[PDB]
Amino acid sequence: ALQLTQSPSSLSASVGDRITITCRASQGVTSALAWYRQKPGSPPQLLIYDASSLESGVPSRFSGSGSGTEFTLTISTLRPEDFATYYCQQLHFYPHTFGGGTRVDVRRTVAAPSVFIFPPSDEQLKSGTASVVCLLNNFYPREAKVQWKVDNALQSGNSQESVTEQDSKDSTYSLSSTLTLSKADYEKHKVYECEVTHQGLSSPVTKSFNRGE
Amino acid sequence: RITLKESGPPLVKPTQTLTLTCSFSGFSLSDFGVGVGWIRQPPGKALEWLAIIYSDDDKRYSPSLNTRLTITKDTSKNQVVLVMTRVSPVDTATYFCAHRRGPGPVNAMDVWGQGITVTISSTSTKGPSVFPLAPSSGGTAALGCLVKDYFPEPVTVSWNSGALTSGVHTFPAVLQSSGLYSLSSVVTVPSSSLGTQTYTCNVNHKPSNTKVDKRVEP
Repeated sequence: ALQLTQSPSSLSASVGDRITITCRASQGVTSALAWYRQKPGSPPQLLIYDASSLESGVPSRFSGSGSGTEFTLTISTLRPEDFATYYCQQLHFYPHTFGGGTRVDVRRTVAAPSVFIFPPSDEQLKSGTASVVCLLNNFYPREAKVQWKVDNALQSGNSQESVTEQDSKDSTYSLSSTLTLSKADYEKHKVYECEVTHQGLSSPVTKSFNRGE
Repeated sequence: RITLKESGPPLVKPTQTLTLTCSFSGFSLSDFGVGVGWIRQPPGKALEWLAIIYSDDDKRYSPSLNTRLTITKDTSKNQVVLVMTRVSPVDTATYFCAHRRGPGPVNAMDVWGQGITVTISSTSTKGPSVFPLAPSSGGTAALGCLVKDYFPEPVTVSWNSGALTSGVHTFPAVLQSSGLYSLSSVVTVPSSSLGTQTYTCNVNHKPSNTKVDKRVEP
């Protein structure tokens, strides 16, 4: 199947910056490529069509170029409303595939996360399940790694996490990861560890607690 | 002045069939080369092309979903319908229908509908259970509430009846394999205030007429 690869997948920039994003197709698609901007909670919005045509009503900031397998989207002077996700789409070969997208966020100084670990409540244990949560508060950049351990055992497949939208005043992100275990598993072990990796940490930090102590 | 709007049930069972309708105006699917397509987007991912239909009644589908998708059009009512069979939780996403100009401007989907959110779960309307996430010169301690096992979205969380807003982070919910949602809401506060100030999250799940006030402390 034809593949459309967007680079970079993620990009941090500032208002007034000039950025150019790319979309490459595994096979020639002539000029059948469109670029869209998508603000969270809204549908995609056409910016450029036919590879280089500026859609009517779209600000002069945007421009596109390319043909065959190479395509670019450039924004002259990034505006606050440009912090969003952009997608490219090829309509030369069916199915009309979309790229994986490129996330453009507000750049700010690197900030390590404040990490907190929370044991499950006695109230919840009665239900037969134990939820242990790890909070990574106000960090930047967005990329972060959370590793769960129970008595030195790496946990895999039993956790879920969610991240907040970039803070409008802080430009930071926060992340919550929950490790789910049966009440039995929880009572059977003692040390619960949340290990976090992030550019702002010279080394990974581990927050933990002992079910007993 | 082209407009399109998606409609259909926002909830569908893990084996049932999903039926969506796209109502449009400002153009006719009888014109030349005009098309109406469907694009989906799971909350955690990119856009995925589903299918498109043209005036010729010609249709094209995602190869991978070809045996699960059926798209039709009704000239008389200006509507396009998409039928997705054997849905599963992985199909929960926002579905958009869009317009494609006829034969240039044909190389894009110029106008999009607002999109409709479709959740795939075999779950019944259930209120949440609210658990505490207890905290413990220096300052800033974190505390919060775990709002677990509710359905369907959404739920609202406030702190101290809205008196506390600074430092609050309410995370988007995650749909668990159980088909029930779970989200957490936290707030950072000065460690020194733990001994005096009181903190309680106000949870409200309208769908189930469930309101819970959860006092949280060390």
